[PDB]
Amino acid sequence: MNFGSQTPTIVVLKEGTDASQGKGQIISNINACVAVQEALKPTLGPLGSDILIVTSNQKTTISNDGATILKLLDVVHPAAKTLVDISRAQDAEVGDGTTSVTILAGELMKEAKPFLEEGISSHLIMKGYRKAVSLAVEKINELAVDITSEKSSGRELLERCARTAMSSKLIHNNADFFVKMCVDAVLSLDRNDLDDKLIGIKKIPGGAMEESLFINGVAFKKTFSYAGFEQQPKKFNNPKILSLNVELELKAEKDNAEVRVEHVEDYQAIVDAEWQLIFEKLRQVEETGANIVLSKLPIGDLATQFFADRNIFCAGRVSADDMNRVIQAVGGSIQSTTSDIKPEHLGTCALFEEMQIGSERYNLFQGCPQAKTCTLLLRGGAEQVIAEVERSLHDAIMIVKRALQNKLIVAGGGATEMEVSKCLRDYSKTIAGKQQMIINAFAKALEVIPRQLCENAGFDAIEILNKLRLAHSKGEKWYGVVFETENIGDNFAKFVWEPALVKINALNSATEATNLILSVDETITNK
Amino acid sequence: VFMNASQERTTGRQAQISNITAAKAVADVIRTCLGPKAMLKMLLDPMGGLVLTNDGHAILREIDVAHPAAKSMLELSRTQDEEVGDGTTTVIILAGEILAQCAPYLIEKNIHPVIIIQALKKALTDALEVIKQVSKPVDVENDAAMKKLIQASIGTKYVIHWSEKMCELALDAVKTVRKDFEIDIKRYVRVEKIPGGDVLDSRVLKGVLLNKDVVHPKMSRHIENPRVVLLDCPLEYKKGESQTNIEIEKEEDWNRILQIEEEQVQLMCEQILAVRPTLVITEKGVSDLAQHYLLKGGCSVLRRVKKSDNNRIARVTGATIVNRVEDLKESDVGTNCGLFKVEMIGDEYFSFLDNCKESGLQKACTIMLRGGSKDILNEIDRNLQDAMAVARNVMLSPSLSPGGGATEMAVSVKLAEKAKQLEGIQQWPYQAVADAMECIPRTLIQNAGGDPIRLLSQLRAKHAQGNFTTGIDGDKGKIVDMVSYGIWEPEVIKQQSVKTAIESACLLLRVDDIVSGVRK
Amino acid sequence: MSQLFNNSRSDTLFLGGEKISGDDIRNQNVLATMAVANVVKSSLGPVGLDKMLVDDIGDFTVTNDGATILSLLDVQHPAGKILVELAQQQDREIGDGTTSVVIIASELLKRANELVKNKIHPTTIITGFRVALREAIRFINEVLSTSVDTLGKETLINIAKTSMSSKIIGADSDFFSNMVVDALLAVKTQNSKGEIKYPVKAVNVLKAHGKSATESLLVPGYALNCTVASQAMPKRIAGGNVKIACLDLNLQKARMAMGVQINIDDPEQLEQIRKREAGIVLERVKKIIDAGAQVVLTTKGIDDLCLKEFVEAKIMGVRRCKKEDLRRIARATGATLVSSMSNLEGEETFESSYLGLCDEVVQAKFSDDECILIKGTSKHSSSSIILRGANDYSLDEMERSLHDSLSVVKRTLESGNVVPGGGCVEAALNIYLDNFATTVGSREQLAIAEFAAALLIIPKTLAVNAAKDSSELVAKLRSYHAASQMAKPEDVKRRSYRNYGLDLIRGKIVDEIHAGVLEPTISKVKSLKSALEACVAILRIDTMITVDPE
Amino acid sequence: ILAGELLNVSEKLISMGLSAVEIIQGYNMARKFTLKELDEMVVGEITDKND
Repeated sequence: MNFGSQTPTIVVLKEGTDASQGKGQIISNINACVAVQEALKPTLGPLGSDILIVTSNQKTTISNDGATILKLLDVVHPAAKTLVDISRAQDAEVGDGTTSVTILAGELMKEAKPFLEEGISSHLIMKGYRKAVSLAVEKINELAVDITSEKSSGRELLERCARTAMSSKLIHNNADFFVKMCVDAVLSLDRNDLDDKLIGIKKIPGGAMEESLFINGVAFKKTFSYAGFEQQPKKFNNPKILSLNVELELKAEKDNAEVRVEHVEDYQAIVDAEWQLIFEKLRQVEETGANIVLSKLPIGDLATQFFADRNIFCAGRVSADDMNRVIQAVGGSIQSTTSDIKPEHLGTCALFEEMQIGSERYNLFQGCPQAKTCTLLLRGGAEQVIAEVERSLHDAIMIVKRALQNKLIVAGGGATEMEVSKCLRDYSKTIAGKQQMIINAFAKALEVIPRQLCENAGFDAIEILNKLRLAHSKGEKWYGVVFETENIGDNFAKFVWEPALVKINALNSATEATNLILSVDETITNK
Repeated sequence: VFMNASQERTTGRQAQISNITAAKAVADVIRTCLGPKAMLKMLLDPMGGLVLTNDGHAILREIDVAHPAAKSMLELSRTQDEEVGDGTTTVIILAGEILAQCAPYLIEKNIHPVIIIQALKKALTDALEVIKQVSKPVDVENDAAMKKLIQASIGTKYVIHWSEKMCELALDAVKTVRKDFEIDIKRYVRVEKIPGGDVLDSRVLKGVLLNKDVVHPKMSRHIENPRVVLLDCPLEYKKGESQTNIEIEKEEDWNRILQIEEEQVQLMCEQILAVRPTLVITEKGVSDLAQHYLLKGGCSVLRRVKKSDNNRIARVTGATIVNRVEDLKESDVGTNCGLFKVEMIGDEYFSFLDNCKESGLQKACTIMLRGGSKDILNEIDRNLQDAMAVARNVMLSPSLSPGGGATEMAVSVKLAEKAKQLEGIQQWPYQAVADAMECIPRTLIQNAGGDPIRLLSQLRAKHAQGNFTTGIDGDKGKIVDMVSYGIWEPEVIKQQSVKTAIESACLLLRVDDIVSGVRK
Repeated sequence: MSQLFNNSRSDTLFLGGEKISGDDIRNQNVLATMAVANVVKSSLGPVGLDKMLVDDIGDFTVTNDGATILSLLDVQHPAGKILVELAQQQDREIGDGTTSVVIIASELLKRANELVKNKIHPTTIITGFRVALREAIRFINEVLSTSVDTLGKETLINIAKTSMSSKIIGADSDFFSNMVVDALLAVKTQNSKGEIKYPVKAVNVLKAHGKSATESLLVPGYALNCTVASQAMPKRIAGGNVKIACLDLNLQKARMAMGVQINIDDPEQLEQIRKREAGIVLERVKKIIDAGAQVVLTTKGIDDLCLKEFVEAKIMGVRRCKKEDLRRIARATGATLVSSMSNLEGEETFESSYLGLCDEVVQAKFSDDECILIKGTSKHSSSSIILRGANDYSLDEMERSLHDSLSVVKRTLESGNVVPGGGCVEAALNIYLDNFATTVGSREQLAIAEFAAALLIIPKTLAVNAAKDSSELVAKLRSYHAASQMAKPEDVKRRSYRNYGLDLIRGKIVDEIHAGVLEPTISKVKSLKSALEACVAILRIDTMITVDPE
Repeated sequence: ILAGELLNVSEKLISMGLSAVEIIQGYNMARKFTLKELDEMVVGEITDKND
């Protein structure tokens, strides 16, 4: 009945597919998250250390926060990708505490290790975390104090919150000059609409960081500078800024048009006709009195030759992201038809000057009180320092960006995690069940953030936590660790403040990331 | 890496599932080897021979099975053979079904194995009492009753056509070896085979059959009353433990060295002639010089004999093995030898020693077998070892158990009745034992070609009302009683089937993880 | 848990393998510890299950003992050999607690490694373990219970059933309980001027697979595994006062000393010299046969030359056997073992005092194997146990199952004080160390508090293998033990609790005294001391250095 | 899950010698009786489907 010889057994899954189930698969999934956490443990805290990572392309990238660190390395194991998603979600939504979210998400899996070794299955463990995360969020809202109750100034509110994100970066020593920049950057933007593309920082190799400047204008850099450049004055008083989406060229990007002329005399007309068509659009620009001409598409030679005698500056090949940043501060908006240009579409400014830095020339718009945009020009010795300060100011502007929408004063530096943990221990005493050990482990898992603060500072973490629990016995809030005085105390007197979106999203992301992997007892990988 | 470990570690419930599936495949091969209609299985050994038999013992022995759990089923074959020798196929089929039928759970119920093991120990105790109640004792001194008892294992073999002749060979072989309690052993039973001939012409002859012709032409091949004396020492000149290293100064000393070697062997021959033995058997080689002085006195010389045959010769003629020729006396000389003859067969010579048959040491006998080929001889020899082993159980254990699958089905009925009365958490493992006991009589129906649904349904109903002897008929596949069926089986065979199968199942249930290729 | 390996520095060079330092060594030590630990976690407790190991030759080994499992595992990790040799040290000395000491020492390394990252110094961690261990031993002496008002051997019967649990003999432990207790009491001897000691392995273990394990017969005497030299010898000796001759002298044709070279100038001397070679041996056997010895034991093989006189004299011959087995035969029957036959005088002689005495000597055939059963010894009693099973692999497990039961009963009669088993001590040592270190406090309080929770791995692992709820049983063990630690020794009640718990069969808290599960106090002590030295040696290692082989 | 257990409960049926022909007729007649009994057990009949 058989076909021939012997027939081997057919494996259900495809040959080469790795599949394992049971409690041993979850332990392997947790150890994958803990191993990733080991790299981000010393990075937590103002004294944290940077991580140097080189990819397969030999591209050097240095980032202190855990959001970019996980982007450089290519993650394979599925459970380790969960810590990458919470880092990118925390970065896009807020951008602060991306490292602390990974520390909390991995610590919940670490505290669940002795629970999985027992007879408790992972389904009952997730129930304690889902119940404790709901009460932990309500505690943060109760500890938030409105800033308008004291009737303080709105400018000084954004300054103290910005200096907090400057910690752990290279700005901590230079924060005096640098904080005064980003605070003035968010005030230029509209309070109703805040944009991260308008605050985009250009990378300028060379220079010093303290030599940076902040001006409400923008800089479109340069591309070619065709014939007629360097003769035009680079310093203007009150120029009229004009922008054009139409390309100025002589038969370049236009589609091929077959021209058939049956006469010799008629051939002389079509030659001079192209000269009249190009100079017609150029003449209509001079009639408006625009001293600055910008375009997204390249600029022809005859164009720059026309504006060379009139001193009008013209620079093309500007990116669309830069032009959309220019149209906001210049008032009226791009008109791609030269005959449809109207006087109210032109821009202005108090001063215009083009200066060269790092062997590169930049056109700087100055004296724009009505400008709703801003620019940031950063310098430095290494090119990696520039990328670090840019990402440092990026997360710093997000602090004052989210603060204008909702103003809430929340403790930071280990002060919030210790206060919420004690409120959970008093609630766990009345449970009298399996959740009693889970909530106590959840409150103990929240202490991991103050751990790396003292460990990276050189002081012992055992004596500090003992002084906290004795101090937190009586009613206290904002009480936390202070690195400068070496003694733990009230952080409210230290003026260090943090937004509420950092602590609320950190508890919800760590619980969501922990319950996702613990609910998977088997991993199947094909190919 | 760490130590020698990991690779693919099988853990959880799939480790026990792999142990159940692999052990179940062992009984599926010999599943057709049970019953009188059972087929045959041809085995191919790496040595180049051939093994064709229906006995699950020889089938599972030569087959090489590589697996941690499946090899434990291979060891159960020698458990039934060495202790009894009958029922090797039944134990493997039963033990293979018990593991599957008694423990499908932990795939579903998630019942702990030890909890099931505690129920298997109580099920084994109750199963022994049921067998003792359905067992009717039989007289061991009845020759007509022993003939139908030996035919039990014969009905499933190829010798059933000769069963009328086969029971004559098995009854006289066990009765002769039996010594008066009544302990016998097969080490004295000779398996020697004769190629060719007619099976009806084969008969058990007392004495030892030697393959060696007489050494000298003048040696008498016909003796009325042979007198046998066994010698372990060779008739040649013994060199000694230490070198002699004779220093010969004069030429007359060297000739005396070779002259004594003739006289020294002659001195050992003169001491043998004191008892004038008609037949002299030497364990080692013999010189051509010693045979002359033995021929002058009437002694007979033979080829060197293995140690195994020397013990059987001493039992037949009552002789005592005498190593020292000087200590040889008339008391150790064997007597009462019926006939000494040599018959011509093309392959080899054959020497016959007959016993005068007329308490003392147990007598020895050889079983002559005339087959159709060399492989047929090996099949009947395995059939005789299975048939003669049945007579050993009835003599030591006069109790007689029901056969034809009636023993296993009678236990399954009693286990189902006590399963509802026990209740508790052990009711499922205890009731599942009865489902594994009814698989053995179910195999008899599948091999006969009947419907197991309708036959086993009426078998359980007629078992309570009718009698405990009701069983499945092998040939007709009908419902018959073992009283009118005329064939029965000893209880020792049924007791070894229940005990070995249950005790082996408890070993495989305790397996947690499996790691292969650790080290040697 | 180690990723990216380590960057090799060119400024640091050493011959052989690379040198790894920092927290990576302690992370690999725990990783190598949990590898051998997870193997014995599933084999612990009556609800536990053993594992199988393949020898690559097709043969396997099924045993519940953690010592044999770790012995078959050759660990290439340097710190991994400590836990392997710890199990071989555990069963050799005490003979019990082999699986527990591996799991206890594993949790000590897992918790201490987490404490090293807490920045507390390892020596302070080690100091916390040693101070807590000194007080834990004092608590063991307070919970000791001396056997009193017990009927017969029930004290040793209930304790022997504890070691029989978790093994294949656990279901048959009811029948095997009386065989183990009576085995060590028959070999009872006297030494050290009044001190009672027992031999190890003195009880012979014979393997015959057949019938059932519950039918295993207990022979009132020693049994020796050997085959008879000549099949014409009687296998049963009738009559009492059977004389047994224990001899190390073989009877064979022997060569003269290699320093001798025989040179003869006459051919006539070849007859007497060759005959005398066999005649010298005849003088030794002749005086033994005339003494009436029924059974003659011999350490070395005997040629058929001297086996002829044994048949005529109806004397049973014996061939090569284990040397240690023939010693206890002569001591039991009264015979004196003779390495070389000689007398104070220059003439050979044989004295009747060298012959043993017993009731009978019989050879019984179990399956196809034949062994001698010596019953009714005279001078000293003896015993033997013939194990029966379905296959030889089950008999290999029953041997280690029987050998472990002999070591527990051996330590039971040496110290009358016993402690309750089944996770009762591990649960009692937890709360006793919880109130401890609260007075000293300071930094050492954290290291001592983790040592108390480290002993909780034993009771929690037992509930996992039972497919039951562990948190329900652990919460009960902490409920009864905690509140009763402060009790004052009057008004009773109180301490009547805390002495029992963690029953895996019924999943309920029941009294261990009525249950019968008990453990000797010797198995509890020296188990934490050996586990401490295994933890201290591994914890103190900052850097591992591997040298490539030449 | 249901289709996988229907093949698991058939393990005992085939082991007893029941042919696969009569097994198909057993599930077909049992499936028709199952669908007819599901209507009488419905207490949740609702005509709203709006609120």
